[PDB]
Amino acid sequence: SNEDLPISMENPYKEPLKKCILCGKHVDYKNVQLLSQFVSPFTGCIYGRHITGLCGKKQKEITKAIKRAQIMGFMPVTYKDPAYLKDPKVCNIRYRE
Amino acid sequence: PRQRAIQWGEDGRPFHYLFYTGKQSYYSLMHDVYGMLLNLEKHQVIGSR
Amino acid sequence: AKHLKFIARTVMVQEGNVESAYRTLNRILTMDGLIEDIKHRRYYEKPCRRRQRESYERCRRIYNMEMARKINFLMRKNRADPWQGC
Amino acid sequence: NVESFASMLRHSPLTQMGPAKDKLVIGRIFHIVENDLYIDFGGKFHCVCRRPEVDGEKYQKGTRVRLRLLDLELTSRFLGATTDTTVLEANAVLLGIQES
Amino acid sequence: TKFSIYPPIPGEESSLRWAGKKFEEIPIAHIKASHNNTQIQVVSASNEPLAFASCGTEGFRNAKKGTGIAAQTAGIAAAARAKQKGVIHIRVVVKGLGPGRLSAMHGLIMGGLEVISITDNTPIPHXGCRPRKARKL
Amino acid sequence: AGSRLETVGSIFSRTRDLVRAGVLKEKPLWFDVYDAFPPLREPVFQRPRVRYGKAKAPIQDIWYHEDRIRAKFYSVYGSGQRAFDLFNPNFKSTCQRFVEKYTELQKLGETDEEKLFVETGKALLAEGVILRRVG
RNA sequence: CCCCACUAUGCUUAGCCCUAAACCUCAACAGUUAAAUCAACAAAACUGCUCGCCAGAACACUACGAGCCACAGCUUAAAACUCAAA
Ligand code: FES
Ligand SMILES: [K+]
Ligand SMILES: [Mg+2]
Ligand SMILES: [Mg+2]
Ligand SMILES: [Mg+2]
Ligand SMILES: [Mg+2]
Ligand SMILES: [Mg+2]
Ligand SMILES: [Mg+2]
Repeated sequence: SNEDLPISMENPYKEPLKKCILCGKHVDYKNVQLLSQFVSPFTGCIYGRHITGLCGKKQKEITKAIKRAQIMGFMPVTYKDPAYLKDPKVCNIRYRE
Repeated sequence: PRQRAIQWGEDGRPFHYLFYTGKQSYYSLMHDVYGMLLNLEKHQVIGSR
Repeated sequence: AKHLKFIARTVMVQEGNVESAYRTLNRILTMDGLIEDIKHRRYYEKPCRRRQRESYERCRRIYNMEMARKINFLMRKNRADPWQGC
Repeated sequence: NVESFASMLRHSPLTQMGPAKDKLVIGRIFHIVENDLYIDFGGKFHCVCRRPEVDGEKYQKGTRVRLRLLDLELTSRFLGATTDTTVLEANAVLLGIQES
Repeated sequence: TKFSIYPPIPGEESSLRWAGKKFEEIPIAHIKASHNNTQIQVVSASNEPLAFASCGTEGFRNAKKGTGIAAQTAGIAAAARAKQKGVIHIRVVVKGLGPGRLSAMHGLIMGGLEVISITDNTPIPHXGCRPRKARKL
Repeated sequence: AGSRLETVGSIFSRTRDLVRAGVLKEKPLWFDVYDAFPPLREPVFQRPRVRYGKAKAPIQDIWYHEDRIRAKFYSVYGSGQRAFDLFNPNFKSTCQRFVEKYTELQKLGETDEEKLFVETGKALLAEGVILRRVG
C-alpha cells in the first residue's frame, strides 16, 4: 500500500521501570549493617516505605529481617547500633537541629 | 435624555462588527487601546484625574 | 530494660542551650510517632475505633497530598496577565 | 506525485526528535511580560521562562534562545477527574541565547 | 571538631570531658514527670543516691503538685542537696509527659547544675498491659 | 414558531420537519446551502460515554522502523550537543544523519544489528561528525 | 455520666452454646461498555443463567407446634382484634 504509514510495534523509547536501592540484592537477617540503615537512630523505629523509598517486596523483607535479627540476638530493638551511625544515609528523614 | 441610535439598517445587518457583544462601544475602545499597546512594543497627576 | 542506656532518645546539649536540646528531642520523638503513641495509649482504644481512625488518617493524607499536587500544578499560571485588555 | 500526510509526518523534525525530555531545541521569544519570556520552539504550545539574571536585557522580542525541553504539554489527571487537566504550555528550561 | 548530638559511646576513645570526668562518670538526674506530680532523683554513675525532691516533699498538695512551678521548685531543692555533695554536671533522664517534664529541668539549672545531655525514658509498651477504658466527658 | 430541542435530531432535521408541517413560513437562509453541500456527519447531539471493562480506544501509537535506531543512538551517544531547529522543515539532526547512514548500510546487504551499528559510527567520524559516547 | 477499690469475665485445657449493624447493608457463575446513561441516594449502566427470598403497616427477633448438650436459650414462625397509611 504505502511505505510511509506507521507500523505496529512496542515503544522503542520506553524507559526501564524504577528500582529500589535494594532491588536484586539478598536481604539477610545477619547483615545488621544493611538493616540498621532503615531504622531510627534515636528510637530504633523501622521507617515506612515513604522514608526508605523501598518497594513493597523489599520493604517487607527488610521489616521481616529486622524483626528476625532483633529477637535472635543480632540487632538491638530500642536504638540503632552506634557502630552503624556513619554508614551511608539512604533515608529521606532529617532530624538534628 | 440622549438616545442611542439604531444599531442596524433595513437589511438587518448591524453597523458595528462588535454589535453582538452587547457592549460594542466599550469593547471597541478596549480593542483600540489594546492595539496601541502592541504598536508601542513593536516600536520599542496633581491637576488631572 | 536489657538494652544499653544513654543511647536511645538521647540528645547532647550544646553551649548550655538546654531549650534547643529539649526542642530537638521533642522533634525526634514527634517525628518517630512516640508522642502520639504515648497519648493514644493513656486509654484503651478499641479495635473498631482504631481501624476507623487509621482509615480516616490514611484517606485524609491521600486527599491532602492530592490537593497539594493539584494546587502546585495549577499555580504555574499564576504569572501576570499576558493579554491584559483582551 | 503529491506527498501524502503519512509522508510529511514521518520526515518531520518534531517526529524525528522522538521523546522531548532532555532535548536541546532553539526557541524564539514572541511575547514578554515583565520578566516572563514567552518562547515558541516549534511545538503545539509555547513555554514560559523567567528572564535570566545575567544579560537580562539581551532577551527581547525576536531573540532566538536555546532550551532544554522537559514536556511538550504539561498535563496531569487528578483524583475524581474523567479527563486530564492541561495548563496549555510546555515545560522547558532556558539555558541562554543562540549566536552565530 | 563539629558538634555531635549523639552521646559518646562507652568503650570508644572520645575527647569530651567535664571537670576531668568522662560521660560515663557524670551523675544522672532522674525526673519522673507524671500528670499529677514530679519526682527528681540525682544519682551517681555507680547508682549511689545523692538527692531527692518532689512536688509533694516541697509542700505542694493536690492539683498544685501538677504544675510547672511546683516541679521547678522540686528541681531547685534537688540541685541544692546534690550540689553540696559535689555535683556540677548531670545527665538528665526524664520519663513521662507530665507538666513538670521541662520545668523540672529548669529548676536543676537555676540550682547550680549544668545539663550536658537530655534522655527520654518514657515507658512505651510494644503491644503490654491493657490501659483503662476511655472516659466519657 | 420553532424548536429549541437541540438534543432532538439536528438543526437540519428539525428545520426540514417544521417546514414540512407548515410551522415555519420561510426556510432559513442557510437551509438551501446545507441541503446542497451537507456535512460528512449530520450534527446530532450525542452524550460521550465512558469505557468500561474490555473497551479500549482504537487510536494506535505511531511508530517507525527507524525509531528503534533512534532509541539506541540516544542510549549510546545521548542527545547531540547540537540543538534541534524545529522551525526549519528540512532540519537534520545528528541522529537522523546516523539513521540515514544506518539505513544505507542495511540496504548493502548487511543484516547483523550490533555490527551494522558500529560501522555506522565509523563512517560519520570519517565525515567529521562528533560522536561522544555517554559512557 | 466523673473518681477509687474489687469480682464474674477477657487467657489456657476439654466440652458445650450457634447469636451479631455476622455489613462491600453489592447472592454465585458468565458476558457487554453499544444502546435509553440514569426515579433519588449509594457503589457507572446492563445482559444471560441458576439457586435463595419477598408480596401494606403493626401485632411479631411474638404465641402454638416441632427440633436442638441449648431449660430466663436458639432456629423455623402465624392468627385474631386495629389502622389508611407504614
Ligand atoms: S524495585 Fe525491584 S525489588 Fe524493589
Ligand atoms: K458495614
Ligand atoms: Mg464483620
Ligand atoms: Mg448462592
Ligand atoms: Mg406484613
Ligand atoms: Mg435475636
Ligand atoms: Mg423465640
Ligand atoms: Mg415453644
